[PDB]
Amino acid sequence: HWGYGKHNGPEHWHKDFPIAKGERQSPVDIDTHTAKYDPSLKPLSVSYDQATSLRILNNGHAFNVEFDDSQDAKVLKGGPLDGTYRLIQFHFHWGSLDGQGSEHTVDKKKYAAELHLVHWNTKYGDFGKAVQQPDGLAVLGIFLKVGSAKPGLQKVVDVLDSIKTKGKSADFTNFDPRGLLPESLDYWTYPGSLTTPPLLECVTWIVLKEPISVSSEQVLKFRKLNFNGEGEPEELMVDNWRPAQPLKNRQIKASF
Ligand SMILES: CN1CCN(NC(=S)Nc2ccc(S(N)(=O)=O)cc2)CC1
Ligand SMILES: [Zn+2]
Repeated sequence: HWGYGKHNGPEHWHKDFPIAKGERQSPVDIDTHTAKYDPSLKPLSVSYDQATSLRILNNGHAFNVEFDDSQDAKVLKGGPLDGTYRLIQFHFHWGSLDGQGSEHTVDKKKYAAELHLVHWNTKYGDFGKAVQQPDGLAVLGIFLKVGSAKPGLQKVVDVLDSIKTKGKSADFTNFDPRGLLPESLDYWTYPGSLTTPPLLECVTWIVLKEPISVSSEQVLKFRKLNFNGEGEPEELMVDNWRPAQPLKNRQIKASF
């Protein structure tokens, strides 16, 4: 029954998921002065023109926008990656206040939220097989700061009303994730894990340096969601982020 509360929060996860104290856990603080430019990095390729979203789901921890990954279309390639990774879902982590909410930090700076675009390595054939491989997943992480609105986000926030509580879902077709991307594809990369149980160490992290801006009004709508199911006492879905974990035997590489 893991969550983000006092009694079932990140400091508790290791009891059911001992890999919480592993060698390549996420997220991490990104120390910009220690990160090193890596010339071996190839150009990053974010090809989302043919993406087909299907649904949005409140899963009791976040909301996921799910994509039809039955065929190759929305893919991530290049950068640190070998091969082709298919987009399967995106979600956010966000805070109770604008000064916290991201998982990754940049010289210990917390952003108001963090977008995760989750992709799996098609050479393993299905997502389930991919999450048993050390190079199974690639997650493209994008910070959110509060300022001007992000027009490409508004459709997301406009449907949240209909998936307030855990287990609720709504149709969510024809959403274009290209509208969530910043101008620059400059990134940091390192090997890590899922940031929620079961914390599997299968992820290549690609974290963009340029945040996107969203409005106070847009993030306020995220904070009106519920962790709980329908009819249950309200627990606002806020602070669903895991803090920075030990870097251990890793180096963060910069694309720039
Ligand atoms: C048990 N089962 C394992 C598979 N899981 N599916 C997904 S897509 N999990 C997932 C969890 C966290 C991240 S994050 N936050 O690292 O991007 C990205 C993906 C669902 C639950
Ligand atoms: Zn995430």
